[PDB]
Formats: sequence, C-alpha cells, structure tokens
Amino acid sequence: SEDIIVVALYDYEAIHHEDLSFQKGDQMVVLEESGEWWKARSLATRKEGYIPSNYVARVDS
Repeated sequence: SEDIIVVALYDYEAIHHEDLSFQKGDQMVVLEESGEWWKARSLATRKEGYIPSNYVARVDS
C-alpha cells in the first residue's frame, strides 16, 4: 500500500502562485499527479505548491 509522498533531493525556490520552495533533503506529500510539475504539500510548513519532479524522488512515506 504505497502512497504519493516524495523527497526533494535538491534545493528549489518557488516562482508562482501555488508554488513551493523545498530543500535538498526535504519531504513532501503529493496532492495530485501530473507531468513533471507535481503539486505537493511541504510537511515542514504544512504548505503546498508545485515541485519539479525532475529533481525529486517518489515514495510511500
């Protein structure tokens, strides 16, 4: 029973309305699945926005 939580493997700063700045070793949950831009919620701040999946890793935690 996996889930849609990913981890940011590199630092990234937001740049839009529902954007999200994560870090090189951050953890975020995904709210929906899409192309390379996934919408997730950063648990470190309970916020949520976009995150380039090309520099992230999907996991069930």
